[PDB]
Amino acid sequence: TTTLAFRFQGGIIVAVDSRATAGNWVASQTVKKVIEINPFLLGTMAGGAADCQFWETWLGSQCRLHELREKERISVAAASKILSNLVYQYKGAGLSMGTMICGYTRKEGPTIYYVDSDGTRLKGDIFCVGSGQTFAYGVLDSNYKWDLSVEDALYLGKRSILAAAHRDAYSGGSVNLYHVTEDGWIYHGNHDVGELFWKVKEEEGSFNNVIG
Amino acid sequence: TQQPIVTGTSVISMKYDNGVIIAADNLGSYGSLLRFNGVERLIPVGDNTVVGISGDISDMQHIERLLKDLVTENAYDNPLADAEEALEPSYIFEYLATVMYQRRSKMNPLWNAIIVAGVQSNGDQFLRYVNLLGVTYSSPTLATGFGAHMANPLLRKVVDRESDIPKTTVQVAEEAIVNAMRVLYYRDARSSRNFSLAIIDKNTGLTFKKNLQVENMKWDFAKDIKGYGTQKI
Amino acid sequence: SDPSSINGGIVVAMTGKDCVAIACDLRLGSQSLGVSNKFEKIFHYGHVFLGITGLATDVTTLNEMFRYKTNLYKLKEERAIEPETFTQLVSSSLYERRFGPYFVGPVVAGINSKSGKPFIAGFDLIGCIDEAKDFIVSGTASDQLFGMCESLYEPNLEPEDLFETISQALLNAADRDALSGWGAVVYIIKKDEVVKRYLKMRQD
Amino acid sequence: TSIMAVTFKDGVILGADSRTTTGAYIANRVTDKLTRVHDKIWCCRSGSAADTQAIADIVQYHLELYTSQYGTPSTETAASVFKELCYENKDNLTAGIIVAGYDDKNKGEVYTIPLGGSVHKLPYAIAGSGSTFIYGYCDKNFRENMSKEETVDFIKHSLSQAIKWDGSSGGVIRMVVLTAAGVERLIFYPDEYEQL
Amino acid sequence: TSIMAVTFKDGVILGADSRTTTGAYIANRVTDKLTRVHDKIWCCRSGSAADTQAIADIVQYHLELYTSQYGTPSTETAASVFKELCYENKDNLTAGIIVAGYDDKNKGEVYTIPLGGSVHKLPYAIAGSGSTFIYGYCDKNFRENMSKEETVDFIKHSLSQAIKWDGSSGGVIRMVVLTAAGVERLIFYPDEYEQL
Amino acid sequence: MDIILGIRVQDSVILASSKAVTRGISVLKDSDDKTRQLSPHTLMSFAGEAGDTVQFAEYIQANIQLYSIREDYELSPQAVSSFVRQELAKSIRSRRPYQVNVLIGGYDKKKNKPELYQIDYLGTKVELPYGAHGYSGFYTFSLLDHHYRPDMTTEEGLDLLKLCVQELEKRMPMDFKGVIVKIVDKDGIRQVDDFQAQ
Amino acid sequence: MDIILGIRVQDSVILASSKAVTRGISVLKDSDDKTRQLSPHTLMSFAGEAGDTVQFAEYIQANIQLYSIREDYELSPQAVSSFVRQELAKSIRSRRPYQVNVLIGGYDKKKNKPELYQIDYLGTKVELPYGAHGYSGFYTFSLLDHHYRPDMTTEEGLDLLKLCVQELEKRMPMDFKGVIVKIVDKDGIRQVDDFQAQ
Amino acid sequence: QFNPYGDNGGTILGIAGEDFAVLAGDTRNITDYSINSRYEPKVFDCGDNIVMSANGFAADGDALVKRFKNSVKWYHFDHNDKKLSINSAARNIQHLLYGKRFFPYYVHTIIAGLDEDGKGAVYSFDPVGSYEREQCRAGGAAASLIMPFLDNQVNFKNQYEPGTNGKVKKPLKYLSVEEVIKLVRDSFTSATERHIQVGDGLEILIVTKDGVRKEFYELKRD
Amino acid sequence: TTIVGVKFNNGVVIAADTRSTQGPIVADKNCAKLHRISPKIWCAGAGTAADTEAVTQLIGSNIELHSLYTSREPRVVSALQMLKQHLFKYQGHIGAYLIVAGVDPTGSHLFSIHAHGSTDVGYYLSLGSGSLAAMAVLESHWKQDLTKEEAIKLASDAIQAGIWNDLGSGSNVDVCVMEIGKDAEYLRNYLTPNVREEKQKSYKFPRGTTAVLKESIVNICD
Ligand SMILES: *C(=O)[C@]1([C@@H](O)[C@@H]2C=CCCC2)NC(=O)[C@H](CCF)[C@]1(C)O
Ligand SMILES: *C(=O)[C@]1([C@@H](O)[C@@H]2C=CCCC2)NC(=O)[C@H](CCF)[C@]1(C)O
Ligand SMILES: *C(=O)[C@]1([C@@H](O)[C@@H]2C=CCCC2)NC(=O)[C@H](CCF)[C@]1(C)O
Ligand SMILES: *C(=O)[C@]1([C@@H](O)[C@@H]2C=CCCC2)NC(=O)[C@H](CCF)[C@]1(C)O
Repeated sequence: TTTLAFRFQGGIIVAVDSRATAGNWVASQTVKKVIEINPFLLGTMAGGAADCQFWETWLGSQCRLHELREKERISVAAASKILSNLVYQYKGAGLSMGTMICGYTRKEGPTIYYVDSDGTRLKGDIFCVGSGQTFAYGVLDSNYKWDLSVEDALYLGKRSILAAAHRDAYSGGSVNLYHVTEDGWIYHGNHDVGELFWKVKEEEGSFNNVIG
Repeated sequence: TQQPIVTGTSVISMKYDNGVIIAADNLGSYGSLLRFNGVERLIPVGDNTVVGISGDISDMQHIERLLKDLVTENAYDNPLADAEEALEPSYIFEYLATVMYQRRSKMNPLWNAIIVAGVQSNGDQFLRYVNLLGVTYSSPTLATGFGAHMANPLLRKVVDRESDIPKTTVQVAEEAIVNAMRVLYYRDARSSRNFSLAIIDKNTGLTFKKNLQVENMKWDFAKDIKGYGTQKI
Repeated sequence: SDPSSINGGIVVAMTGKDCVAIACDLRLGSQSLGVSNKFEKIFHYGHVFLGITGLATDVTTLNEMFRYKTNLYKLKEERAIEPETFTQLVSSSLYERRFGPYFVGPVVAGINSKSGKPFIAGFDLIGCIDEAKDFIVSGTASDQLFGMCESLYEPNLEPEDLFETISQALLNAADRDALSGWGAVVYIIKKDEVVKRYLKMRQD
Repeated sequence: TSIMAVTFKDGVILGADSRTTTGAYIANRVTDKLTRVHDKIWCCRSGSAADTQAIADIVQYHLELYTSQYGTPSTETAASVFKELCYENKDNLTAGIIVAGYDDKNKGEVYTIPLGGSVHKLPYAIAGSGSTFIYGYCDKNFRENMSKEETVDFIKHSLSQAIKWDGSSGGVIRMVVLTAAGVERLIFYPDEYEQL
Repeated sequence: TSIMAVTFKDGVILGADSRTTTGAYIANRVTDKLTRVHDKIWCCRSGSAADTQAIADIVQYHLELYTSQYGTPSTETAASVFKELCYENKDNLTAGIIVAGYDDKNKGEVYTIPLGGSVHKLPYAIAGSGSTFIYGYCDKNFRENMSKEETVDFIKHSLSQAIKWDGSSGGVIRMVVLTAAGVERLIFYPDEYEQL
Repeated sequence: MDIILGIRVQDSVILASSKAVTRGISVLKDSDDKTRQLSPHTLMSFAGEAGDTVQFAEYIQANIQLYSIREDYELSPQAVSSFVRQELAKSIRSRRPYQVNVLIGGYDKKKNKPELYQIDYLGTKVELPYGAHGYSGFYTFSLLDHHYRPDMTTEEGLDLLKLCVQELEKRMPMDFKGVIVKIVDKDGIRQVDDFQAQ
Repeated sequence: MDIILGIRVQDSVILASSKAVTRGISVLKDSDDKTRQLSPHTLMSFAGEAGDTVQFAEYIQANIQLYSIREDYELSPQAVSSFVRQELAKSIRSRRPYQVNVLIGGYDKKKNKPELYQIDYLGTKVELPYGAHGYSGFYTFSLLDHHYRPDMTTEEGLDLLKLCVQELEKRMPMDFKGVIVKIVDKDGIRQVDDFQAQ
Repeated sequence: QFNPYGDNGGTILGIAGEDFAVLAGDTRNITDYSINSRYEPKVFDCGDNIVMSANGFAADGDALVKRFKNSVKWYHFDHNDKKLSINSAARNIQHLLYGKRFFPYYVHTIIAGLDEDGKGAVYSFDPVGSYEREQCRAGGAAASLIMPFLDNQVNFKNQYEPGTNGKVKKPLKYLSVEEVIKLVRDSFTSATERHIQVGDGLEILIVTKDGVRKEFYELKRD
Repeated sequence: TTIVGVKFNNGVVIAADTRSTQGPIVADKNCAKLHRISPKIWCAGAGTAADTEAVTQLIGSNIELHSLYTSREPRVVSALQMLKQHLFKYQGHIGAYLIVAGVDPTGSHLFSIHAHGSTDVGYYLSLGSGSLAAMAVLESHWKQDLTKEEAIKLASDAIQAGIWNDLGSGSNVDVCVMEIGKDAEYLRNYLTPNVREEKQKSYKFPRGTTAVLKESIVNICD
């Protein structure tokens, strides 16, 4: 698994791979690793599929309930702490989750919180979670600029996942893109890594060590 | 979680054209000690069902009590307890299956393997198995423990699939079962020569036979076997 | 821990009309880390082909061993070794290490130069021989390969047809295995000639 | 397993069940646990079938070479060879062996060699898992200098009880009679000994 | 431990050795393993001394309350109370108990309750580590409807054998006779039973 | 583990190796050179078990220098890597295996081309454009996969390595105290004494 | 573990805490502030188990702010440290103990003196001139034992800490990504935004 | 020590067609190297045009199916006989499974039916409730033998247009129920050849706007 | 695995199934478990395949050499003694479980050997996971003084009991008859009751379907 999220001038980019494996068995090449909490909030899933899917969907329900109660959009800080505190109640039971809670509110602006099953909750600008994380970090760390264009930012995120999909045996299948704006997130497609790799290799000139 | 102490071995059964047959020896083992010999492991319930039990004997006795209570209870405020509202073999099984799975789910199982044999009110044959794990299944022939390995192959040579049921008579069927009981006495080190057998026929009803014995055994050829290879005398 | 799941890789051999094919992926990894996309698992001594899956260090060692043995064989016999004979050599060489085996899954493919008969065989890590008439699979995606072969395969396929079959079996099996892929090569073998083709596949 | 050896007036008789198991499965129901190591020196085997066979085969070999050089070996000498093998290799063997032989000067003799490799000369001996159940019975019913018929009866009744309570014992009861008259093989079937 | 209960013509007799160990040490050599739960319903205890004492004490309590409300309990009812306690608490108990009582309508009765908590009604029963050695002997020498003298002899001979082979059994042999005539306590010393 | 990186450019091979030597709770040295010259045009870097590491390196060094004297010739990089792979392949099945991973960077004066070989303690050998041992590859391969070009100059290679080391210094939990860099080409082996800020 | 240092000088208490947050193989953050203000003149630093760390700190923060509102008064540093010690002493014998170590630095406005308290997850509390949790003390205590003086100025304290951090950066195997420093005195709590090169 | 789990073997297959869907499974039930039954249905019609199978540990599989059927029953009771849509059933099953997150139903479950647009649908679940809507999914023992095949023959993976130099992918024309049934049967006969736990019989349940229909085929019995 | 031996009036017959497995996967659907030690001494093997084969060939080699040295026909008891002493020495590490039979100058013989080195003699025997299904048949139909034809039938049925009821056994039945005065007759695939039905579809791909990157001729001639 490789998932990433980063903050920039245009909001937030969220990119994930779509592979599921149990040992050496590729269970699927088309899994969703992004949960649309609600029209304004996205969550990434790394670790346990069931744990992330279940609690991130439940988070959505808590967020909605908050908005009905307070007649106001929930903050990313508050949304992420609901998940964090829930997960913390289960500490030691065996939950397995590495996640990013992403939103863009008027009050906070673009915000990303890393939340895991250890009970860790970190606010940050860039995060990568999964067995492919180190690969994505290399690409992200050397090309990231706060002043990136929504177009370039989207490409950077897609490229970083591609890097990981290539080197990490547990990452691959396709890439799913998202752009988070204050008015909500925008889906930016599903890109099969198979086709994406060759295209990027040619157009970019990278992956020279691979015969094409 | 526990561990079986006094145990009963195989329970074999099969269905023929008009009913089902089920048998089980009368032994209650204690490890390698063949401790008790007057143990009845076939439990008749009413006159259309027989429950054969293998595994822990203390748990079997417990199941016995559960079964007697079912009968008592079913009779309560039931003017049709001996007619339209009498216990069906399928009700008895569903009940036991429920208990077995609940007990394994609480990590405190009834250490048994059970076969419920009987005839439904509409005449249909009923044969289904349930064990300590709550696992259940049906087949023209059913056997637990050792009998699963040695009896099923023999009984299946008679009824290999559904269509063979209507072609099988009580005589043929009872013969198979009796032969299987003898085989088990030859190769199962926890078996007994004495056993009980029960027939549940949609016409003749429930026939329960006690004190049967394995007969017609071949041992003479043993005199011809000496040494373990090169020895001549 | 499991020596046969450290580096990854697969190999598959098939028989066809007066021909045989043997194929393999090109991956060499370190658990989840891909390391090389040019690690071929097919070798040949004269007209006999040997594919080896499993622990890479042993794949390399075994190849060097059999090159060494078939070279001496040729110098004494004054003829190149045949598929049938080589299979016996592979078998006894593996059993010789019965209690400290090479962690590999060899596969032999070739045509007997005198009878023209197509030949393929598989081995377990201690030499047990499997002489199949249809196909032989080996590697971290051998289950997937069995599924692919048992369906896609049919007798007496012509070289050009067997090529498509062997390739589709290899490729689709590899894409369901995290430790296989990163390229693939297929060998089409006939009495007179042998063609080697590199396939295009996903690189993730 | 249930095996025993009993000395009597005219010599000695060896007896045993015929069951070999692998768990609760009866791998062989007509096993011959009475093995010849010399014309009038036999043994009863219990424990590992592989180990006792290997031991016996070696003893037979040793006594054959002994005979070629120094004539017929004494039963005591045979028990010493078994002992040597069982004691010196105690860490890797699981063998409970009873040695019984007929000598003209010594008549019948019985030596039991249990797990550790120790040797014990006795009027009679029982061994095997089934023997635990007949210690009381045998201790009450054994008498020295019994007749052939009496001894065959003692052994038949004892083993039938061992076979009755022990699931590791069963099949037929085999006996070997060793006297000056020679070697006699006896066998008793279930139908007979079960109703004793 | 070696304990047994035997029904006969006039009722039933319970018997037992008097040894309690803690390893190879004899903690008590004059133990009384025959315990009264009611006037004519007693039990033989084996396994844990602490567990069997606690079980018995509770059974006695239950039968005392039973008596106050519904009169004298049947031996079957006493065995049911033991059973309930032993089965429902099988995970935390180590108790091998034999229940024996005298009824006027039923005469003598014996129920054995082994480790699992199962119940078994028998003409007679043996239990305890020492019992393994007398399965054969008892099976051969038991007869139904024996006389008081014969039964006392059967039990005395059986237990003397159990005591002989089992290091966990020893001391004196105690017996309790239950008949319409009442309750009788018997004791036999080593010097007597050892030379049987 | 330590940092062991290798990059083969157009006319040379560059090896970067961490300088720290840590033992438990303390960093004992910060100028350690985890390399041995096997021959004028062949360099070997290494990482692994505390004592095995140098003992193995020097043992190989001794054997190659002995071959050089006996034959008055310099074995090709490919030949040297095969010798090393076989030593490690014997070692893995011996009583106590050498727990050492290596990178062999050499300039083949006959072919006039640089060569990089990666071999682990099991005797697993592979020839690559760039390689690493340990966790190093996890942080740097995505960068190399991207910027690598077969016609790179030594200078471009050094810049690409610098980028890798910077990623390593940002994301890796351990302080490996920088790296020592060495270049191997047609003129031999030389050390870039200025990488502490290149 | 992380770096948690404390030094009590003449009129203030200074707390230095590492900025790195590492999870396995990657350093996830390098600007983490391992501190919580409990009251205007009381600061608490902390290190330990991943989630327990912050959950505990904030729980204490909540309780002290609640006390402040209810009583419209600020508990003395000694009182706050006693409350914290008792919470940890209960926790150690609970189902799942808080694995958190802390330093409480506060300025007692009544006594007009700074105070430093060190308390581990077992509820072991001690008052010191300077302290630390984890391995930090092993490298820095010899320096503090030497240069420490009760009349030191805040400025001298910062210089002594700087020396400690430099020793930590030289001998410690992990890259803790520098420290964030905070001063607590009669005027409250303030952060030294300039220690990246002071 | 007591092990609350067992493995009854078996393999199941779910394929969604444009306006239909199938859920197949062999009828062999096993324990170790013994056959418990050559015919023990494993795919069930749960009402509301939904078929389901929970393969793996049979006791857990039965409990789940039974629990879900009872769930459909109460759905009707509590929501004026409203029909339970395939997507709602899926979410429901997720909760049933996640409810035992710390003592899981040791099964791989799959349901098939038609979505609210009449299109064929399949949902496959994790033993603990993770789920995804998919085109086709094999579950159980031979799953690893079947999926590769399906990727190739259903989604035409790795297949290109002859002569295009692998530059043009083979067009994804979609299959009919007849063509799908063939792939299912070939999948199982192939699985039956290489997996000792697959065999005896193949029972398929077909879902269309007209309801649920069943087909049965024998499989090798060795 | 199911292997059996059955003595008849003038000889002995052995049979075996042809399934070979790696875990739950069938690695070989038609392996041969019948090995020749010498022309008239054949062996049926169960357990670790490489071991049954290797041990059978080793002793067979030494038996041939012994035959040449003594100018006599090999005796079954010799193969048995050599096999058991070899297996005993390896304390069960050579997983060979064999049924050795044959005719020699002293008559016809039937024995079994277990991995640890213990041997047994009988008129009928069987080893392997299918052992119990087979033995049930043998304990039910065996009788003394069987004809060559009856023996072949009994042995053959015993193997089938395994193919059908044991998941560890399957495919075909191999037989070998060794009669006192004739040549031993090896009947490879005496029974083939598990032929795969014709597939539902042909998966032959249109040429060009696979994408190719590079192509080249391989040099075999030196
Ligand atoms: C990635 O984290 C993994 C994915 O399978 C799951 C599946 C769906 C969404 C959450 C992430 N998780 C894993 O356990 C697996 C192997 C890790 F070694 C994965 C492919 O990396
Ligand atoms: C008896 O000791 C046992 C026999 O199988 C062997 C077989 C042949 C002669 C020597 C004795 N040995 C056993 O291990 C077995 C089970 C014991 F629990 C046996 C039946 O008792
Ligand atoms: C007999 O069972 C034992 C007796 O000590 C107790 C004591 C009093 C009455 C109940 C039985 N129980 C033992 O544990 C002990 C050692 C067994 F190895 C005993 C002597 O056999
Ligand atoms: C039978 O014994 C087994 C066979 O695979 C081998 C193969 C060829 C001839 C020798 C026997 N052995 C096994 O280990 C395997 C599974 C056992 F559970 C087998 C099918 O039963």
